[PDB]
Amino acid sequence: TITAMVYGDDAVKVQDKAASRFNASAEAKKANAKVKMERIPASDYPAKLRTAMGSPNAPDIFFNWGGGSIKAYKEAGQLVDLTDVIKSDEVLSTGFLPSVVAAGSLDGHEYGIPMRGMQPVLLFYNKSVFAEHKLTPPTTWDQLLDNVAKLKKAGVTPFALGGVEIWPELMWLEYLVDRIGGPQVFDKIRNGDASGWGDPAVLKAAQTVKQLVDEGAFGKGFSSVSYNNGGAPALLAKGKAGMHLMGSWEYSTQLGKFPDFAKKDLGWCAFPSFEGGAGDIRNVVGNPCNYWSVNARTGNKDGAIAFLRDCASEAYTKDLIDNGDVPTTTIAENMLDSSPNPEFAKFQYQLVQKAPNFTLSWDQAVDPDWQQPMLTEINKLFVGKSSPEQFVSALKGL
Amino acid sequence: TITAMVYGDDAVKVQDKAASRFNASAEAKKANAKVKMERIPASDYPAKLRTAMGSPNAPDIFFNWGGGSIKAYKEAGQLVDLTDVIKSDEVLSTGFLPSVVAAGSLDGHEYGIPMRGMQPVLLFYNKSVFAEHKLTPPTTWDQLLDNVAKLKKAGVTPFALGGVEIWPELMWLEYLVDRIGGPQVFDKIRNGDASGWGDPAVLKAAQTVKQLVDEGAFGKGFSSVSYNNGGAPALLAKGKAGMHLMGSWEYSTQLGKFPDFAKKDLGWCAFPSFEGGAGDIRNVVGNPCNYWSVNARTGNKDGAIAFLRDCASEAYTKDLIDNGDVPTTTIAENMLDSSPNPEFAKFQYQLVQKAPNFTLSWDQAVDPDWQQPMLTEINKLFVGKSSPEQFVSALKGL
Ligand SMILES: O[C@@H]1[C@@H](O)[C@H](O[C@@H]2CO[C@@H](O)[C@H](O)[C@H]2O)OC[C@H]1O
Ligand SMILES: O[C@@H]1[C@@H](O)[C@H](O[C@@H]2CO[C@@H](O)[C@H](O)[C@H]2O)OC[C@H]1O
Repeated sequence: TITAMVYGDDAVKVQDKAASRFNASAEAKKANAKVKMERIPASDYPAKLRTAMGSPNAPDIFFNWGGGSIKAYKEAGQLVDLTDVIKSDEVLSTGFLPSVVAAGSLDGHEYGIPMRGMQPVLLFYNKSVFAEHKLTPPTTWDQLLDNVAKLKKAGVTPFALGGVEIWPELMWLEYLVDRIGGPQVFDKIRNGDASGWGDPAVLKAAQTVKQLVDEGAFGKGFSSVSYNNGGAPALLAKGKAGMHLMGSWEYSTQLGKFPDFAKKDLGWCAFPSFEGGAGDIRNVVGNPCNYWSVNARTGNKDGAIAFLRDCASEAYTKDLIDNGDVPTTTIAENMLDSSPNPEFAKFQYQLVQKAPNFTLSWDQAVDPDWQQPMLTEINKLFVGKSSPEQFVSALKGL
Repeated sequence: TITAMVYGDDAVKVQDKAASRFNASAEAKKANAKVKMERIPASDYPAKLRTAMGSPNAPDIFFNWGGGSIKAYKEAGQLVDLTDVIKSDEVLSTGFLPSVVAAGSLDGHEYGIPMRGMQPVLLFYNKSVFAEHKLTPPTTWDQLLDNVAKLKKAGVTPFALGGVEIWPELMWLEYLVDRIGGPQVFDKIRNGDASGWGDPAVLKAAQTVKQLVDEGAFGKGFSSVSYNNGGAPALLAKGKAGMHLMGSWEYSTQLGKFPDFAKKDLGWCAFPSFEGGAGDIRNVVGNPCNYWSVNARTGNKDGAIAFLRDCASEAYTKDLIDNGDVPTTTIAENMLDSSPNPEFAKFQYQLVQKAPNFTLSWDQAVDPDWQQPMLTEINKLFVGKSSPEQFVSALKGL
């Protein structure tokens, strides 16, 4: 039994389908192995995984985002270096976009096999709401503000926001810092320099966020709305909100929970430009993918590799596409017209392919011991407990 | 039953004696436990420990230096947080100097039990050589360079130096940066800002090292001379070198290897002051102690804790003292009269108690993913492959 610890949101249905398919397979018989999904709820996944990895019953494979989400496990000797496994296995070697495999590497060694869709953060919107108020998707920050003022007036919350998890608030900072100051601002911080939080682009992003909040862009009480229980996506699908800045898994989430809305009334656009900003507007922030990594303590390394091969298969790729995701397998590009929404799938594939920079979600990119302290300070910014200068000063002390 | 992975230099005799004592004690049968030392050679200890921690046979407790030597294991969920264990257990609670327990801590949580001596780096010297050439230990850098010239004139290598391991070279940089720029210089770097390598004090120290190498202060073969096999201590004991900059375990090393020399002819002094420097001249660098940490996977935590209480005992304290170490147990200071050299033991105790700052060895203090590449660059500086400027630029690139 290969245990696979996985992030248990609605998307886990794809991995459930894969465990079933693999378990019934001849490659499985061959390695005398079955996979068992250990589903861990989204809301406390990083802590639960850490506890499990220190336990006698640590998972044989586990779900991650690369970067800071594996750096400690790797430094602690807990991971199998997959570089040679991937190189010598024909299916693994040619199975994924090389850029996505690189995003699951550390120090030039590959530690992840891609296992969900590419996940850039996009601006989604309700096309009904817009049509009713003669709004158009904003190509600039000033137009985004115009849209906020009109929705406010019309009694519609401009943006849905899952304040509870705090990382949905972080998304605003991520795009703002990149648009304003380009990718080198966060690169410096991610590499460990806390002084880097002193960059003027960070302060400008933090002030811009405060203005949005103070001026009602997220309404009142977003700090009590959750993304993970479906609350924030439902605000959008019911036309209680006009827009929603979210990882591209939002489309899948909408399709499964509100299919009528997702089919007819869900729109999308890139995060807008910001006047005077130095960042290339083609840059994206989010998650290049999610990855399986393999525990160095595992007793059936070959069984686990066998299951990992399935991640490159036509059947796995089709299951992702049918879910609303755009997979990172080499065969996916040629299969996008099979998507529930081929225009969206194609918009999303090319947005990522054209991006000069793809910045990993900050709470997954920073060193693990910064992840929570950082989200704590972001929440204090959003609820107005910290001024933008206090926010900067707190982070400089990490 | 409890495996203990330990750094296997000559000092490991004290831990073998502890295992013998514990395994024969009533406390060990009470806790249903025995301990087995898994001795790992000094030269590749951090790598072998990392491989073992990722193995199905990971040790129940293991030797470390605190700081970066545990940061990854802690972040990876591999350690028991000892804070409450320590607080609840009378013997552990009052058994150690609180400053030493703090230096086994991360993020305010205690992960280490002290288990060797306090280990400031000191300048040792051969008193027979110094008497023959009418030298006195240097209190300033100018006196040190006068001593360098006179010892060269006498045909004696001025400093023994174990170039092979590289960290004995690092000691020179550590005290030179601290004396020149103060502890703030390395604090900046340790906390993860690689641009901190650009501080003028780093370049000045690197320049200073180069000058020492170029003028023959370490003679010509030092890159092939080992500390861990005894080669560097032997050069001092035999009077082939006049001085040796080393962690205070050098006293114990000498007493074990060259007892007549250690009894009669070994001198010690603090690292000298430095003209033009800004660092507090009392500051020290080295290891506050070594620690046991406990694997979060351990099946018999109570057996492990019973062995850890021995580290606070009078017997373990006396075994350290008799070895030539100065223990960090609360019972130790009034027992230093039992030391093979009470004068030195007291000197060392006071030097550490008076130091405004005690910087952890850099290769143990920095994040584990910087440790070997930093040592690689220190080596290139000492053997002349990198100029001071190239050394600074390479380290900036970490
Ligand atoms: O920390 C945050 C992650 O929790 C978030 O994770 C994504 C949530 O949706 C799942 O369907 C995706 O697989 C998963 O990657 O990404 C944002 C990050 O800030
Ligand atoms: O990385 C280096 C360590 O290997 C060195 O460790 C000391 C060696 O002597 C042993 O007797 C001590 O217990 C141990 O701490 O410390 C210096 C550091 O740079």
